[PDB]
Amino acid sequence: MRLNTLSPAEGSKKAGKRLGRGIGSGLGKTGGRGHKGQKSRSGGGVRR
Amino acid sequence: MELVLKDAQSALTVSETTFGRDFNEALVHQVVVAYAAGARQGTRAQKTRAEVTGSGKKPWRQKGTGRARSGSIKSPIWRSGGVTFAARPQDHSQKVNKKMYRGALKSILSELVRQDRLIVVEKFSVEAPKTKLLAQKLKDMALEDVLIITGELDENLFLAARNLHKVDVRDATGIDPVSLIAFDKVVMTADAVKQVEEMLA
Amino acid sequence: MYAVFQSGGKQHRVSEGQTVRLEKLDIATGETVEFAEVLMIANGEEVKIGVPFVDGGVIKAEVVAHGRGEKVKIVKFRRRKHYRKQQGHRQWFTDVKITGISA
Amino acid sequence: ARVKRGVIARARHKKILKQAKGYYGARSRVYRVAFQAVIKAGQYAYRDRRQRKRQFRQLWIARINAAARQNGISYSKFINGLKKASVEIDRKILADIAVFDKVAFTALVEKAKAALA
Amino acid sequence: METIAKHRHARSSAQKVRLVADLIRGKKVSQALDILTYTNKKAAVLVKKVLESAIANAEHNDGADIDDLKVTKIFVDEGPSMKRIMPRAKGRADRILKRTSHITVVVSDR
RNA sequence: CCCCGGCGAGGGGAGUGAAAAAGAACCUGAAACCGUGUACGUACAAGCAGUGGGAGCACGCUUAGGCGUGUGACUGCGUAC
Ligand SMILES: [Mg+2]
Ligand SMILES: [Mg+2]
Ligand SMILES: [Mg+2]
Ligand SMILES: [Mg+2]
Ligand SMILES: [Mg+2]
Ligand SMILES: [Mg+2]
Ligand SMILES: [Mg+2]
Ligand SMILES: [Mg+2]
Ligand SMILES: [Mg+2]
Ligand SMILES: [Mg+2]
Ligand SMILES: [Mg+2]
Repeated sequence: MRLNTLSPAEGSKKAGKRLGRGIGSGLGKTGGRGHKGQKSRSGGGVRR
Repeated sequence: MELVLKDAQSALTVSETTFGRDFNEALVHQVVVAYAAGARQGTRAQKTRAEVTGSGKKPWRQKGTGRARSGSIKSPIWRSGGVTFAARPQDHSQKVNKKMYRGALKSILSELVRQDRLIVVEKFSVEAPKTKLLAQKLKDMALEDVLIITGELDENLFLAARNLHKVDVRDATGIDPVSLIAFDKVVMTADAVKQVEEMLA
Repeated sequence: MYAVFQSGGKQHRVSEGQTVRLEKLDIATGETVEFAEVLMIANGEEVKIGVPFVDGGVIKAEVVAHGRGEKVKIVKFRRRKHYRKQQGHRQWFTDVKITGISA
Repeated sequence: ARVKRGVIARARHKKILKQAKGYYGARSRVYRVAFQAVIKAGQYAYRDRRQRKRQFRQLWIARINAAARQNGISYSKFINGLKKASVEIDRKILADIAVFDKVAFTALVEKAKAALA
Repeated sequence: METIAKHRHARSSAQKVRLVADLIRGKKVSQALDILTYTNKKAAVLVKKVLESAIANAEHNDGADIDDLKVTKIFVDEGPSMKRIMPRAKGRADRILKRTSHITVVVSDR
C-alpha cells in the first residue's frame, strides 16, 4: 500500500467528452452539434 | 485481536473491526485523492476579453478593407488578446462522507498491521529537545523513515523531530490518510492506539 | 533440375539449394518439412508434368527462419466527408531452404 | 497548467515531411502541401496493392499467349486443354516456364493438345 | 591549404553579386583579378577587394605564394535586410528592402 | 600585436577562455526561404506530379550473397485539400 499503487475502482472514472479534437476522436469539427440551425450555435437552443 | 508490543513483549487487544478488516482499495483511493485536493490552494486567474486592458474601439470598419472582420483588439484570436476561458480562483476541496473517511482509516490501519509496517510501543520520549538523541533512538530501533504517533504531544519529542526530514511526530487526533501511507513505518504508543480506537468507534 | 510445388495457396518454381519465402508454417526453426504435392519436375529435357500432382514427387526443405515482412501502411480517406483512418501491417513469412528434390 | 505545443507539433510535422522525401517542389518542403501528398500517396498505394495483382496476371497471360502460339495453339484452347488434362499449374509459373524453359513448355502444349484431341 | 576572406553585410543584393561570382569560380587568382578589373559592375569592386584580401591572408598567414593560388570556392549568401518605408500614391505605404549579402572567397593552391 | 582595406566597413592570423562553430548583429539556434559541392536524371516531350512495375547508373556492403541506399529512362493506373 503505497501512494503510487492505489487504483480507482474499475469503471468509476470515465473520461469526459472533448469536442473538436480531430477526426479520430469521433467528435471533431462539429462537437456533435449537427451542421447548422439554432441548436448548433453558441448559446443556441430554445427555452423550456 | 492482539498487537504485540516491541519492547514489553506483551500483547495489546484491539477491535477486530478496526485493525482486522479487508483492504478496500477503491475506498482508500477516493479518500487519498480527496485529501490531496484539499491541499490545493487554487489561487490563479487569467484575463478574459473583458479584463484585458484596451479599448472597445473596432480596429477597422466592417466591410471594404479586404481584411478579416474584427470587432475588438481584445479578442482571444489576437495576440495579446484575452483568454477564451480564463481561469478564476476556485476551490478544489471535495466532500468525504464521515463514514467513508473513517472507513478508509480502518482499511489503512488494518493494512499496515498486515504489512508489519505498524510498530506498537508502550512509550516513546526523549529527555531533552535535542535531535541528536532522537536520531540515536531511532537508529537503535532500526528506523529511518517513520511516522510517530503519541497520545499527548510532547514538546521535546516535537522539537527533536522538526529537523529530521524522514521523521515526523503527530498527535493521536492529528493522523491523516496520506501520512499513514507515505511513511515506511508507523510507530504508535499504547496510549495512541487506545485513543485511535475510540476515534474509529 | 527444378520443381513446382504448392504451399500457402501459391505455387513456386524452386531448385535444390534455393531459399524460398513462404507464408507462415507452424514448424519450428531447423525442422525439415515435406511437400508431397509436386505439380511438375523438370530435369534436363526430361520433364514430368503430373495429373493432379507428380506421382512420387516429394520436395524436402529446411525451415530457415520465421519473421515479419516490411511494414505497409493502409490509408483510407474519403475527401470532403470528414473520414480517414490509418493502419499498419506486417505479414508473417517462413523462409525455407530447398534441400532435395526427389523424383 | 499551460501547455506549449511547440515540441510535439514540430515532431508530427517532421513525421509527415519525412514521408514526403523525393516529392517535387513544395510537396517535400511545406507541411500543408506535403500532408496532402502523403495522404494521396497512401490512397494510391492501397489501390495499387489490388491493381498489382491484376497487372501481373495480365502480363503472365500475354506471355503464355505468345509462347502457346509459337507451338500452334491459342491461350484459350491451351488453358482449356490443361484443365481437361487436370493440370493445375498457375499462370505465374506457366509464364515463368515459357521464358526460361522452352522444352518444358512445349511438353505442356503436347499435354494440352492431347486432352483436346 | 585553404584560405578564406569574407565581406559580411555588403551593401548589395545576393542576386547581383552572384552574377560576378560565377565569372571567377575556379580561375587562377591572376586571371581572376583581370576579369574583375574589366567587369563594369559595382559587385565587381566588392568581390575584387575580398579576393585580393584572401590573397593577402594566404601569403601572410599561411606563407603561400601567389603563383599557385586558385579560386576554389566562392559563394554569396543573403545578409540581413534593412526595412524601409516608401510612401506611395493615395496615402498607401510600401516596405522597401535594402538587401545585403555575405561574400566569401576561398583560395587554395590545391 | 600583425596582415588586406579608404588612418574605412569587413575579414584573416595571434592572444584570452573549458568553449570564440560563446566576439558583443553574442545560450540553445528549428522551419519557411536562399546558396555552394557531389551522385543520378533531364533538350521528340503533353495534364493534381504520385502510385504499381522497372532498366540503367552511382555507392555501401557482404563478399561470387544475387542486400542496402540515392537517382528513376520507360510503362499501367491516377482531375489537390
Ligand atoms: Mg440541427
Ligand atoms: Mg459548418
Ligand atoms: Mg440544413
Ligand atoms: Mg493595451
Ligand atoms: Mg494576455
Ligand atoms: Mg466534518
Ligand atoms: Mg482479382
Ligand atoms: Mg577591424
Ligand atoms: Mg547563438
Ligand atoms: Mg530525349
Ligand atoms: Mg492516365
